[PDB]
Order: sequence, then structure tokens, then C-alpha cells
Amino acid sequence: DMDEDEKEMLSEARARLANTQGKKAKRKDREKQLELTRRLSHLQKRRELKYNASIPFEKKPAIGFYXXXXXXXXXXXXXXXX
Amino acid sequence: RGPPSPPPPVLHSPPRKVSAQEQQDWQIPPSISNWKNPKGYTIPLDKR
Amino acid sequence: EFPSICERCLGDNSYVRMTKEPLGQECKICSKPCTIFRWIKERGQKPGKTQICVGCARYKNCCQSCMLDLQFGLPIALRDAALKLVESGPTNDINREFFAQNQQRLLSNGETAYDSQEASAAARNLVKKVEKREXXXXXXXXXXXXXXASLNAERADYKIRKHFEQYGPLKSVVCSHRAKCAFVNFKTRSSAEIAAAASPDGNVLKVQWGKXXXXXXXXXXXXXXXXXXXXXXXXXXXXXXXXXXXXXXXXXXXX
Amino acid sequence: NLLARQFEGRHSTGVAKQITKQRVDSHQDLELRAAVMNDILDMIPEGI
Amino acid sequence: XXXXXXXXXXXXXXXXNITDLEELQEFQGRKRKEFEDAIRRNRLAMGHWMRYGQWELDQKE
RNA sequence: GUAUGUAU
RNA sequence: UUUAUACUAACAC
RNA sequence: AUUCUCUCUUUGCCUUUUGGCUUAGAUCAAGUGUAGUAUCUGUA
Ligand SMILES: [Zn+2]
Repeated sequence: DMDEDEKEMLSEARARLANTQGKKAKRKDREKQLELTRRLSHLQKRRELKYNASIPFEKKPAIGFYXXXXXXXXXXXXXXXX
Repeated sequence: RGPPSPPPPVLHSPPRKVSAQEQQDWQIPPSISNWKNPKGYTIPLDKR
Repeated sequence: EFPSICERCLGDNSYVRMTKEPLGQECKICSKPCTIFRWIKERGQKPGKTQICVGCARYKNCCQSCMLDLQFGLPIALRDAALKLVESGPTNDINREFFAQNQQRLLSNGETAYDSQEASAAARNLVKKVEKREXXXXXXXXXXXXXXASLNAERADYKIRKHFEQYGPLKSVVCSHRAKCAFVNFKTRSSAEIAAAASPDGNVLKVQWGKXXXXXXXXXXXXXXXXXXXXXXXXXXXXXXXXXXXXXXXXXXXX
Repeated sequence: NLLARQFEGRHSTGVAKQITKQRVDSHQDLELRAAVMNDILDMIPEGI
Repeated sequence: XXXXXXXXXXXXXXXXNITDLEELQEFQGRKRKEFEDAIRRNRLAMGHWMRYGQWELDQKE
């Protein structure tokens, strides 16, 4: 009993020192783990069955000093990247 | 709210020379508590 | 400080009585408080009303009621798609509030006008852009099915309606572009018989007597009829299409 | 006052909190811990 | 057994994509939400800013 | 097993 | 069938 | 001779220390027993 009870407290202490996350850390990560796990089932349903809209806030470059040719090549490149 | 009126030229006086001894003389040792040491971050007893 | 308002809505009369109301509806686009301006056009007409705030109908440039663009007379959506002049594009619930507020932020500070020369140059350019873009064995096998009122138009809808309606009383008309066919059904057989002989080998045609997975099968039938029309004008896919063409007729005859 | 709340809703987050006894000890500090954030910024030379 | 009471905690703790054109925009959209939020949390904090641009060039430009 | 949020 | 842990706990003294 | 990568030696740079403030903000490990469910261990 006495040898056994010393070994119990020596293992409980290794848990205390090891983790500092608290209640909010553990509950916040489970929310990530649920959401991530939820998708993997939800995306398989899509294969089984088988801000973007308009920019957040534009802020134009600056002023026409030099720039029309630069924009011409940029439009077609996004289609290739897709 | 919308974005501000674009800023002006800064026009500072010329930056003074610093040296490596000066930038060491402003060395700030991270302080550590007797009481409030939250999270983990273990520190040996010879650094207290 | 009367409103934008075009000439078109104010109406026939020269003298016009109208009432302001300093804080009616917040503007649709802008989504902020503005002034409603009400007036009558004609004798027993239901009275007008400005729908936009001036801040916006500056930027957008239109009759604060009619919303027809001032220069031309076409709608504002119709204008932005075709001419693509100012190239605005929020079309959201919330982003369109700020975007349209941002243009009111732009024009108020630096008065960037709506240049009409470059605008008109876009139109005359678009006008020119439009112009540059622009049998015995049958009737026997047909008569065999007729003895034992719909015509299959093999080899656009409005023209298919125009050319067939003028040859008799129509029951209904169809089309499928992917199918590339249209089943013209007549009210009488006398018309459908007459329309068959009239529209045989005509431009706008094979005029016979009519009889995920569905998308891929119909898209496969499009590539089959495309190579079928191309060959007659003039190899493994052509042979594979012939095997598929033979397999469909066997299912049609058996069923 | 209650009707205007019912056909407008409450204004932007801010207005002004007007201290009181509950939040005096807190708001005392907040200022001290932003008048040391001042004095350091100015005590530290031009590139350290 | 003093230094061994700490090191035994570390070793114990130590032991313990994309298809289509449509599904990528969902993935690409949610990362935009992520970034925009971190800006609202911290007006200034250039790490979150700089990152956000880099990320957009690689995707779009 | 609610206070409080997530999904249809 | 035995032992441990948690969940049952919206239990009971 | 220059540039790029890998390896070793000596030296430099940090993230604020895990958001802040109070009366260290505040108090002190006798719980046990049964029933059901889930997981793990052994029986040429
Ligand atoms: Zn408006």
C-alpha cells in the first residue's frame, strides 16, 4: 500500500507539470476536432452524391505615372492557376 | 469608417550612430515572478 | 436643390408641382437616409417617386426614378454588362453598401466626372463588334410510319417557330441545343404533311415524321451528330460512334 | 426614448462609460499602464 | 529523482486534399474569413497583414 | 443538462 | 467471469 | 577569381513569459455503496 501510494502521487505529479492548457484550451480544441471531423463526413457525402463575391475593401494602387500592359497579362494567369 | 488622408513626408533629422555597446546597455532581462507565473514555463531554482 | 430626374418622367407638361419630404426612405443602393420627391406625370396617372439618393445617382448617372441612363436610355444593368465602362461590381447585401459609399467617398473629394466622349466611343465600338461576329428514301419510310402530326427537325427557337407556324396551326414546338433537334407538332396532319414537303432540304434541314447520366448521354449524342454532319460534308471515334448509333436504333425498334 | 430604441436600435459601440465606483480601480491602472508605455517609448533612444 | 520527474513528463506528452473547381473556393473562402478576423482582433500587428497578402498572390494575384 | 452557443 | 477508468448523475443517504 | 548548395567551429537576433486589476481576488482534499452502458488488459 505505502509503496503503491507513493507511485500514484509520482504519476499524478507528472500530469500536473506537463499540461497548462486549462478548461478553455481543451474545449476550444474539441470544437476544432468536431468541425474538422464533421467536414470529412460531409465531403464524402458530396463525392457520394457526385467575402469572395466582390472583394472586402478595395484600395486602389496610387496613380497613373507609368501601367495598362501589366494588367493585361494578370487576368489570363488566374485562369491558368485554376 | 473609411481610410484616412494619405500621409506626408517624414523629414527627420539624420539618424544618430548607435554602437554595439549602447544597444547592449539597454538589455532588458525578462523578469520572473515570485507569485504570478501562469501557464507552465518551468524555471530552475538557481534562476530565482 | 431639386432632384436628378430625367426629362422622360416629368412628362408632357412644362409646369410641374412636386413635393419634397426631407427624410423618407433610405436609398436602396446607398442604404442611408435621403429625400423623397413626389409628383404626377399625367391626368389620372399614379404619381412618381425618386428611389435613389442623389449621391448614388451621381455615380451611377441615371434618372433618380427611371434609372434609365441619361445618355442612351437603356437600363443600368444592361449598360454595365455590355458597355463595361465604369466596371462596378458589388451586387451584395452588405458589400454594396460600402462599395457604393466608397464611390461617394471618391467623387465627393475628387470630382471625377462621367466622360461622355469616351463613353460614346465604347458604343460605336460595340456596334461594329456585333457585325463582325455574324430524300426519296425518307418520304417512303415516312409514309410507312404515317399509314401505321409531329415532324422531327434534324440538322434558333424563334426561327423554328416562324418557319413552321406559317405552314399550319401549331400544337407545340420544342428544341434541345445539346440534342440539336426540335419536334414540331401540328394541330392537323394536313398541315404537318404540307410542312414536311415544303421544309425538306431548307436553310434557316432533315424534316422526317416523329416517333449526371442523362447529361453525359445527351452530350455524347451531340458529338455523334457533330461528326455525322461533318463527314457528309466531306477514325476510331467515328467507328465507335457508329456502334453507338447502331445500338440506339436497335433499342428504339425493339421498344 | 424607448420608441426611438424600437425603430433604430442602439448606437455604435462606445458612447462613454462614465467611471462610477465599480470601475475606478481598474481604470486607474489602465492609465498608469499607458503612461509608462509613454515614458519608456521616449526614454529609449532612436534605434534600440 | 528530481530532474527525472520533469523529463518524464515531456516524453509522455511527446508520444501523445482538394478536388474540383467549386470545392476549392469553399476552402479558399474560409481561409479569407480566418485572415479577416485576425485583422479585426488586431488593427496593427503586421505579421497578420504581411501573411495575408503573400497568401493571395500564390492563389490569385 | 440548464445558463450559452453550433447544424437542419 | 475478474480488475481499472470514465461516462452514465438530469440518483440516494 | 566570382556565385549557389551541403557540413563543422566561434559569435549575433528575438516571441514579451502564456493578455490586464483587485482582500496572495477567496476558501481546503473523509466520501462511500449499489445498478446500467462504453473502452482496455488477463483466463530446368
Ligand atoms: Zn443613395
